[PDB]
Amino acid sequence: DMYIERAGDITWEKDAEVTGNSPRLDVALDESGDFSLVE
Amino acid sequence: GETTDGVYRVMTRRLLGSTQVGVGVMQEGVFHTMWHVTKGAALRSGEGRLDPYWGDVKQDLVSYCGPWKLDAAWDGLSEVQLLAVPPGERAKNIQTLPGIFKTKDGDIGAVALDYPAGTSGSPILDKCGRVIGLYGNGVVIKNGSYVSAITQGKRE
Ligand SMILES: Cc1ccc(S(=O)(=O)CNC(=O)[C@H](Nc2ccc3c(c2)CNC3)c2cc(Cl)cc3[nH]ncc23)cc1
Repeated sequence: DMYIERAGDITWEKDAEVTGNSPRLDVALDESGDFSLVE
Repeated sequence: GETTDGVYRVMTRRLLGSTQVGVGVMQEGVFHTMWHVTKGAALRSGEGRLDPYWGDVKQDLVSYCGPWKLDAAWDGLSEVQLLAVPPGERAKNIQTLPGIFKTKDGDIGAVALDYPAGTSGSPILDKCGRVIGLYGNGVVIKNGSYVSAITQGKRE
């Protein structure tokens, strides 16, 4: 049996750690809601 | 139970100890999370019960107590923040520039940040703090890293 616990406010933080790249991927989405890379 | 706006952890006492299976957003009395986190099952908030209202396996989304409320969208240009809530760790804002998932039905924003499976449902924000989608449904690229779609629902 699942339950929820508060973890914080939803706010934009100025001066947060900036990381991660921005790739352009060819993807497909199936009936089960699962993504796959199209090649 | 608790209906205050904010980010929440989705926990389960069905395995060893208490285990974080996902994350969700409480907004306008509606809890929003990813379908694969709860599988559409009922949630508990202290004493109160939360019953599913709308859900869809293909979109991989589900709402509790009312219709989907989150309608903001990525502008295709500016940086965003992932308010990542990882298991056993404090909520943390990570700023990134999203990439693109190009599909047969259109382009979707994508965040290339790697986190444990229990982080599924963590919100993605714009500069105004508006929830533009949830993190947790994506793919593994040829170098083994994880890229998640910016998954947003429709507000009726
Ligand atoms: C062995 C294996 C195969 C494929 C992958 S993947 O690249 O497709 C990652 N998939 C996810 O997006 C996943 N959540 C998920 C789970 C079930 C379903 C849905 C989504 C929607 N339909 C059902 C998730 C999210 C996050 Cl944040 C961290 C994670 N680590 N591993 C998983 C995973 C990973 C692993």
